[PDB]
Amino acid sequence: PWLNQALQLLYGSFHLDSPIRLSIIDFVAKHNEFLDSVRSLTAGDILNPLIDISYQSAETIHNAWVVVFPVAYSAIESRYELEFTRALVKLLFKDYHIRQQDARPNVIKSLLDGVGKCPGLHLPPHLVKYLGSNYNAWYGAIKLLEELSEGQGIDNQKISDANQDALLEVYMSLQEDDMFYGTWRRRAKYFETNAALSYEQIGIWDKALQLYEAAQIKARSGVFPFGESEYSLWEDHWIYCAEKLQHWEILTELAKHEGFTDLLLECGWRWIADREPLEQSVKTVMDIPTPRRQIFQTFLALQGFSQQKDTLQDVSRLCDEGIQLTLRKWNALPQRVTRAHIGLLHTFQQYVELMEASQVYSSLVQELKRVLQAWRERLPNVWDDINIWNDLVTWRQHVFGVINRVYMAYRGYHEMAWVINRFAHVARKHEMPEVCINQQKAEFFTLKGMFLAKLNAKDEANQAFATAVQIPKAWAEWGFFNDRRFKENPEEIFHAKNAISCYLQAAGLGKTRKLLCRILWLISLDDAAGSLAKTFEDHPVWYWITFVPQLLTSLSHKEAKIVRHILIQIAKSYPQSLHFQLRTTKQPWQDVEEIMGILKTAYPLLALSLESLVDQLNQRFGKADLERVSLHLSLFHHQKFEDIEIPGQYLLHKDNNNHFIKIERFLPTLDLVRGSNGCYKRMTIRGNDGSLHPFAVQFPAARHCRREERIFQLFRIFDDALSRKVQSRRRNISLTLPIAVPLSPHIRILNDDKRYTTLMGIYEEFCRRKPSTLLKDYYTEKFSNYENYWLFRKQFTAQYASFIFMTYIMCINSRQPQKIHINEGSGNIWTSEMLPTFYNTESVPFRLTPNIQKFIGEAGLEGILSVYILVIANSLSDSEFDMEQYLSLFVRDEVISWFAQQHRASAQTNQLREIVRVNVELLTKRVLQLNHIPNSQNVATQFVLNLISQAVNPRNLAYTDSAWMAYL
Amino acid sequence: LFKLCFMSVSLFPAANESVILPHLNELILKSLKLSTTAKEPLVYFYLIRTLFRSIGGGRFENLYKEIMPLLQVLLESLSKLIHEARRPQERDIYVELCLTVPVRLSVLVPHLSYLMKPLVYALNGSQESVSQGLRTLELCVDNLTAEYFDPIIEPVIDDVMEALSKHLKPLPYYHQHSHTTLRILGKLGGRNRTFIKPVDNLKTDSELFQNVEAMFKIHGLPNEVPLSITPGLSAAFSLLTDPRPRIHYRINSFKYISGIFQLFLGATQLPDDYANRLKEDSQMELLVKLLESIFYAVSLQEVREESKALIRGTCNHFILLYFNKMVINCIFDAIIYALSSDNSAVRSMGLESVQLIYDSCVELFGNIDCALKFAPLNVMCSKFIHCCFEEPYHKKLAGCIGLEMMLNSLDIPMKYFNARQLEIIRALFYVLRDTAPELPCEVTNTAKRLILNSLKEWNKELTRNDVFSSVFQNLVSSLIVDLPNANEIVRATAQEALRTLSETTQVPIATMISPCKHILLAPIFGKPLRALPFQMQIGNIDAITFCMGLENSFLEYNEELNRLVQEALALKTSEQLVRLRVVCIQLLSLAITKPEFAAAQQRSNIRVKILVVFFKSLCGRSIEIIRAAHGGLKAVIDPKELLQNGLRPMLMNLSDHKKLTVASLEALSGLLKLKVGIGSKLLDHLLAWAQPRTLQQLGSQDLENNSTVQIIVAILDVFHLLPPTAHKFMNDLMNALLYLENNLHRCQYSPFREPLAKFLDRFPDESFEYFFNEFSKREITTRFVYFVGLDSCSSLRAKVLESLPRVRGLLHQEKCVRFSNLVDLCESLAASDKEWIKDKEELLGELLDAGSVCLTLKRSSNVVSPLYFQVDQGFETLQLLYIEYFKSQPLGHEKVFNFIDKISKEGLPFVLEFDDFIFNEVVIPTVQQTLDTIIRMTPQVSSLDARVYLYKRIFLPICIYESEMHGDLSRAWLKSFDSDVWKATGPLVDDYTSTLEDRYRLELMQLTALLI
Amino acid sequence: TLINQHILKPAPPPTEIPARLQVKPPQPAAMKIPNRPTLLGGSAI
Repeated sequence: PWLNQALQLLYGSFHLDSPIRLSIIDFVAKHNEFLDSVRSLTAGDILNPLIDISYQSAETIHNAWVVVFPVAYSAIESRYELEFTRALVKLLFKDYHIRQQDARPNVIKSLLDGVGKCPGLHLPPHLVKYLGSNYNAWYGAIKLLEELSEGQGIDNQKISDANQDALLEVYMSLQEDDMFYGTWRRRAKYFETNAALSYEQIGIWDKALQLYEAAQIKARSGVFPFGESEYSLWEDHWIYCAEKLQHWEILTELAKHEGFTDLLLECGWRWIADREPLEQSVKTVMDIPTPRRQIFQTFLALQGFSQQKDTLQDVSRLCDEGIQLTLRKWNALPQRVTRAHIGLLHTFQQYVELMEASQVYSSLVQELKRVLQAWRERLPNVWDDINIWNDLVTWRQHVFGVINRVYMAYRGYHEMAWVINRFAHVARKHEMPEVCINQQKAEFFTLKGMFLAKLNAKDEANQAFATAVQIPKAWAEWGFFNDRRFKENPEEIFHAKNAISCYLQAAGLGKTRKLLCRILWLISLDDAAGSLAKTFEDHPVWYWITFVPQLLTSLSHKEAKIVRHILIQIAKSYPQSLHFQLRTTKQPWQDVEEIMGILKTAYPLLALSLESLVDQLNQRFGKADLERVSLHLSLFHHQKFEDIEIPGQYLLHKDNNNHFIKIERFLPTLDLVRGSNGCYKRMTIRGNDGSLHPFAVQFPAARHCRREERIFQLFRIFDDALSRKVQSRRRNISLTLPIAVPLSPHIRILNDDKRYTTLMGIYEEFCRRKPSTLLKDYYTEKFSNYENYWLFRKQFTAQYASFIFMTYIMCINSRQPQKIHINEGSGNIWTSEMLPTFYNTESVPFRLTPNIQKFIGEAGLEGILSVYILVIANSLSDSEFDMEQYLSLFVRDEVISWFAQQHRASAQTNQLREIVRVNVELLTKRVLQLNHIPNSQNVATQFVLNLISQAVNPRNLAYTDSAWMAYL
Repeated sequence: LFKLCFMSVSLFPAANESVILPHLNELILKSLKLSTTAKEPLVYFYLIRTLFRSIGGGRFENLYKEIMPLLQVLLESLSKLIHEARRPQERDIYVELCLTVPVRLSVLVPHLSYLMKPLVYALNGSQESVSQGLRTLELCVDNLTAEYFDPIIEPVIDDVMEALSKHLKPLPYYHQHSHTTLRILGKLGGRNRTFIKPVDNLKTDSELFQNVEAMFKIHGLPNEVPLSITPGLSAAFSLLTDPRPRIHYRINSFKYISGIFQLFLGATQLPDDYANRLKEDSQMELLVKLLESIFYAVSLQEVREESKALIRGTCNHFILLYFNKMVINCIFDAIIYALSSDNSAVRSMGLESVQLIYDSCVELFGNIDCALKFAPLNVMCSKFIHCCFEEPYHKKLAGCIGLEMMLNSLDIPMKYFNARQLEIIRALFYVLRDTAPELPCEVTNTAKRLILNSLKEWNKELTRNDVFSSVFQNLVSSLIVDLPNANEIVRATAQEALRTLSETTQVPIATMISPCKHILLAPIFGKPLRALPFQMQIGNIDAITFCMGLENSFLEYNEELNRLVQEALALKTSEQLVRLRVVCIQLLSLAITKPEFAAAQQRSNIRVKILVVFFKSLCGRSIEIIRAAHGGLKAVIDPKELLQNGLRPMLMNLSDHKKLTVASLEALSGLLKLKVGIGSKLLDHLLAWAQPRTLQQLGSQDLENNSTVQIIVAILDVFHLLPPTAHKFMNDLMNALLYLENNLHRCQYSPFREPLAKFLDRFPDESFEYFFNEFSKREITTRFVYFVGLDSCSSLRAKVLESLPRVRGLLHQEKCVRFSNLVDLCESLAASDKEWIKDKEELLGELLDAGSVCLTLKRSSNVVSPLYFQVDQGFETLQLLYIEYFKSQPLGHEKVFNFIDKISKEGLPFVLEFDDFIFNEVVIPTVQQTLDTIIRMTPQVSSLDARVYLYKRIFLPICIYESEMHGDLSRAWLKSFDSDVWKATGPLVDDYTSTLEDRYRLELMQLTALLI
Repeated sequence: TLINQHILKPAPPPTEIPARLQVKPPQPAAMKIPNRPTLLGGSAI
């Protein structure tokens, strides 16, 4: 790196001067001689060892260039910056062949990251895109291509449009599409392409391609000028969606005419007979090689070895020199593994099954079955992509094909039928039930039973479900028809007694929570007869333990005999799941002593060791020591009986109870931190794996604490269904609300640590250092090294939409800035004290104050925050009745609290079925309405843009509350 | 030598396998057990590494299923707490034992989990044990299933794929690792990108990243511009602590580091009149990293004269801040790494800096009492106290080393160290608790001795029983509620301290714990048993077997669990299971042996049950469970139908079956400690093994490693403890010995030469009365002179020394004249004590006369070779002990008497023993005396003139050493020399005839040519 | 279980530096969607 000699030339200009500063009678005279007359440091012995250090490490030269070159450029005066820029641009064009460093923090990375630290020079944007992509420092290039775009305007349209094209193929190269599709529709001018871009990042590719062919006919003697770019979007994303939709015969004849790699790609994989036209057409394009083109070169060398045309050894050399090119494309990418790497992780599986099929049909002209099963399991995820799922079926089909052709007690493969059926199932799992359709007796009766269930055929579906049960899901579907019958018939329908005993017949026979939420509500449906209790004793133990705070309330009410029967099951089997919850309730209260007595006879040691942990937390409760005030807990883990699990693990899923982290020891630091409520006492538990788990006991717990556990419980039901789908797991939108286990009627603990500084704590941090753009100022001086700053912002705005959905749906009241916790190392945002009531009280629809709206970026506000709020709703509306099924038993414990709220009594017991059926009908008509309108004329969202346009309106913002802090 | 031995079994999948195979179970476990108590513990881990490398793809390794869960939890518990001793990556030796255990992955490898955190240490920071780390990762991807292996790696899946991605690099990097990693990330297909998540470790401007701004002055920019003077601080820390780069970069890294450090130090505003004042957040973790590299620079040569120069500066600087803040701490966190470091130079500078924070603090204020009210001397107490409660092992070592100097420099006000009495000891019990047994014991050895020596130090002042109200009894009530628990080093020292606590301030130990003894018992009685698993069930007994060792405590109602005990006796985890029953013996053995309690229980059938179960345990399946059970029966000796019932299972094991294991043999030997027909029975027991077709098949196998020999020697051990009758088993037992050596073809040594000797210790008179009769025979008397020379026959040597001259009479009364046997007898007991030789002289010439008789018959060419090596090695043994007599007296005229007595044999006396003994009489007015005696004895011309010539090696080397180390003949004999040889007459040397006499006359000519 | 292949020997294949440039801002920007499979190593200026 010649920046080492460029530093010493720049270091010679340093005036190496003697003052360097930052900005009993005998003893005091001895030191005063030392600390000032011997301190006296000149500038020489700082910079002179810095030379001798920088000759060893190549990172010091990068770290010292970025701090001295903006000091150097700030003395290049006026009338010489244009002379400087052209003399710098000429240097970056001076190829030293490939300017062949291509190594760690090299000259180009350290020169381009030193430009962005000094404002005033504005290097050309297609040179920044070339230097950033070819050598390294992608994020040193997005620092420059966003500085030119945002902020000031460059006062030239042709420098502003060439910047945006240089930006949009940086985002395409790093495979973030949400910033790609949000920069385009911020830019594009037609209406037919702002609709088709947004129907395509959602993922329905039938209304995407129609709005592209209806975009080009707006042109072609249309009056509109349409630009040079936005015409490379029409003719290239017509052919993107037409190969996502798998229309491979239409774009055969299209690529016959132009003639390039698109002809080699579709006609090739969608080779023994047409090898000679394919082989010579490869070698016209095999020069300038890429990781894709070597797979075509290797595979026809493999199916020439199958016919004996090509020797084996050549496939080993062709796989060896091809992998070393795949290595060079991995090394050109950034360090952190993102979605930009997933295209290379599928290349890896091609190369492993290309050196594996080179021995499956080498010893062909009982090993084949092992290879077959390994292959039947080595498949990508169900959410991965419909193209790179299809690029695996093609390969596998070709391979099994040769084996079948050569094998000419059952010799039949029938494995090409498996990879098609596995692909046909994931093709419906994505979207668009047209790609799947073009490729064991009770299931046919269940299909006819569901067909009669769609219409009004009660006896036909009952006879079909009896025909299906006489030959699984139909054992619960017949009662689901009876559940549909009981809601349709009057309040004296007896088929629900034949239904709650029906779903429990196969309840032991994963998704057991979707029927346990239906069971635990119709038992409370005014059962004065109670005949279903005998039906409950006709014939699933884990999956109740999430419903524990609902169960421990129903003991005081009716059905107390059968709800005792399902808590005696749990505490005999899982003692830690229930001991903290039954201790919070302390026969209105007398039957649980038998439950407590069952908890103490069985497992006598576990109930004894657990209460020794509770009372030591109960008695006592910048850094302090646990040794002085809680010395029993330092001596706890010596006398700690067998095992104690870390609390707050049974609230979540992980339904097998095997890998739960147990308590190892307590760290001796009580990191009390002046919080917003006051101060609390954050402890720290060390786990089995070395993972430290900082908890936080809070001393009081107001009367909402037995209600906000039910609010977080509801999104323990949505969050796993949010992770199961395709357009929601592709983007990893975890609702991130925290665990909070209660230990007592007054004391509950919950998981929080350092770097959870709330939004108001940012605000007093700024006034302590003493407008808009305050998040943009705090998070840039904190996050230097722009790779960290760009990733933290992108994870902030992607998590802010998960804050908007839970605030809009099941409407939360005025969110002050001290009620919203933001992580400082990850960006995960969650709210405390979620209290819904569920009508419009006095609100702007959500909080989007312009100290956030500047930090969002006004191009992730279109590409992330507006579509993540949609894609949450687009799954929760249509997973399995998430807006209908679960939401019954989570409002019948709200409306019984509302009657205790507005006065002391409670009424409308027979009408209580109708107060639930109304306030669930609002919550099913608050999710469903902001989903996409099924016609093709709207952009794609158009209601979440309707609400964002309301929440940023300065009329509707200042008209509301004044302690809401609607300026920050 | 272990490298030479373990590579032999890799050379032979053969008979060279079963000889090493049983030893390596001991050689591993005794290398773990020695590494916690050694001076350099790393050689015990180099040993197992050459054991694991020298085998691979081996035979079965079937003895590794039992030591594996204790070898992993030893290695994973000190791969955390080890940070590069000299600088050798000694954490990279623990991983290479952890990853290369030589077993099969199928059943043994499951439970490997322990291997996931050392997996990422091998991939990330290594160089060619990366290839070891990738090899085990490839094995566990394709063999295992995704439903089992995926939940294992979830804590470190996000950390293994950062270290796997540093290996994908092109052909300048390896083609070996970069192609292996691509196969691992492909062979799992969709599980590659199932971990790809939003990141969490965004580095938010850490401590060495801290842009500190020094104001510079440059020529273009006409102002005082600030720049970050830390772009190389990341490369300064990593260069100063590596021995691999050159010294010039390492010295420059210090000038950088001290260059930034002096800018923080001198920037603080000093006081205007500090003498008049005397009469009246992210920096503070950067400075600790800065001041620590200053402390490490002491360990560097040619710069420690400069790094010490400001270490003494900054410790002086940080006390005047607090003495100016009395109207209103990075050195202490920097001291505790100097105390806990490795090199002796940096450790001593930690010890010099803790003095200078006191030796200057006495210089400043003077009054030490007011220099403890608010001084920084008070806060380095609670820094050393608190860091004993730390997680890591090395910070516990700082608070134990820092405290033991803080009690030997603050010695003067010990009244301060009585208000902090309980807070120190509770901090010093805690370091005994959460320290692993496999860590080295230097943190616990300085913690055991510090509780012991301090309570002898600041508790030599308490008066009497009246002042025991609250303060001292709360100290006693702390170290008696920590009596019943596991981790016996906190259980043994709770008794060692409480003994010396009550040694001084002389109070009975039962009366000391008396007002709180009922508080201890109540947990230990409440839950009796069947809870509190087997680590606790040794602790519940241990508080009670100590409590009944008092003068009186709890004379009633221990019988609620005394049943409970007998039945736990009556029925690794197998290690603690035999450790469980070995302590229930000691509780039961102290139940009966103590008086005034056995008469109290004797109304409801208690002692009987104890005795009966103590039996049935005598035939147990272990060895050490019998030894403590043997101690219980030997303590209750101070019934008969139960003795016949006990002898019924004993005689059933003693049946003539030739299948008695060694466990029943030592139990039989323990039985005779507390008729004579078994001697007739046990001789025919061994003779089943002692047929020659069971020993000729042995032939040349080693005897100590063999298993059929251990049954033979354990049979021979029982004869030490026979009935005390005058045993006729003297002749046939020794005839069983001589028969057992000839069929083994093994002379001069055998492992069953030792238990034959302890029998001879029992009968000294019957032994020698057997040996003295058959004394002329050679092959049995050779075993005698080994038995006398053994140190275990202390009673046999007293017999042969008192009855010495009766075997001398054998030599006066023809091929069986065994001169040769008597020489090795007298040599064997002269090596016993060097005091026996000083008085025997008529013995020693009587040996040499009859030896010279034997060298007349042996000098005869009538037969071919009569030179028997018993006779000639008799003389080479006689002569080296005849010199052992000479260096006990100072007389220089006895050595010239050995000469004429050996004239018929060997000419000049034997080399390597006497030519270096004349050379210590040659090398003072006694050197003049020896030359008087030579001219006296030499005119005995009948002394065979090759002895007369032989003084050429004893006369002239005196003078040519005197005339070389002194000037020229500076030091009697000359008056006597000239008397006879220069007045000599005709018959002697003054004639003239060419004979061999002229070889003597050259001793006379070459002496006179030296006198002139 | 499965039996695996092995790496042969240090065999050196170097790449070369081609010449063209591209501007086009759509996601495919070539023949298909991903880019690191369809981008030419290191290009010349």
